[PDB]
Amino acid sequence: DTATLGELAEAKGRYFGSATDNPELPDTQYTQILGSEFSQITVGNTMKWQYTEPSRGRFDYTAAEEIVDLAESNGQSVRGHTLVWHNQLPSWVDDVPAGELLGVMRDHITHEVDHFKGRLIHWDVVNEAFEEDGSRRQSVFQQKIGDSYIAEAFKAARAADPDVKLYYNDYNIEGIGPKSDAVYEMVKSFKAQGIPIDGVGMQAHLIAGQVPASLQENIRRFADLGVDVALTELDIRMTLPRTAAKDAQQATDYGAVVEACLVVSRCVGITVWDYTDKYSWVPSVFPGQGAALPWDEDFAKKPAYHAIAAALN
Ligand SMILES: [Zn+2]
Ligand SMILES: [Zn+2]
Ligand SMILES: [Zn+2]
Ligand SMILES: [Zn+2]
Ligand SMILES: [Zn+2]
Repeated sequence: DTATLGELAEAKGRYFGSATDNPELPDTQYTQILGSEFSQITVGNTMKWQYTEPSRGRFDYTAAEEIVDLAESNGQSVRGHTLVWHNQLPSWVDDVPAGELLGVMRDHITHEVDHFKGRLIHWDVVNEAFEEDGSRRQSVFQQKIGDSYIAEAFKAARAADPDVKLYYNDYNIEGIGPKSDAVYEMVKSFKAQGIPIDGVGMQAHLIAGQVPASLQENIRRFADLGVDVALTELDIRMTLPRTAAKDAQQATDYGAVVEACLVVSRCVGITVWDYTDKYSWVPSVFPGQGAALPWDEDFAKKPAYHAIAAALN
């Protein structure tokens, strides 16, 4: 047993984990690595609204529970994902009269947070609330509740579970720019108004060869605001097919990302959006792209894995 990524990360006060999904659990080879290589697990889909509250007022934590129990059995911490999001939302939510949505969102949050109280280290309370230019995404929540929905979601979560870290999660906020500035301002605003928020999750869905050079400065400025930071859905996709040069560039990128987190004391950990290309969500969403993870489809460790372990030391 050589030091696993999880072990290397823990030695430096951080976690290194992977997201997973119920359909993958039957794959014995996949689960054996998932349970021994990582120190943290993120529930990839079954904690989302379409699954936990398929019909109004009727909750279902069955699927999510399976993954949480599995993580506990391996002594792995767990991150909840995600409470409020414009995607993967059951159809009844749109039919809720505008004036009732705030109460519905608060209730959804209260039941889910309460059910898992004491079992999760973090909760991605609100996910992808901003557009690339920094303006608010015009989701059903933004449109019918207004700008305060985000703050209300965090207050509802904190009221249901006092100890769990509350995170705001979004993509394309790794580098300093319009989007991250908007998140930065919101966080600063929350701190001043006493709105509860403990961290910022940078999804980090990156492109090989295009890692934001201002990544670490960006992580640092958030840490200086008084919040923790985590890379929550890390993957670095490339245009297929793979080549030694592309794999090498990807390795360099993974190393740079890991190093960046290690230099900022409040960067608590890294989670890859699953760990093997075999189950990566990338191909299905980004036509012609893939090979974004440290393990390939046959579970062989890529140069990326070597770079990650070296960075973790
Ligand atoms: Zn069910
Ligand atoms: Zn259980
Ligand atoms: Zn209720
Ligand atoms: Zn700026
Ligand atoms: Zn291979």
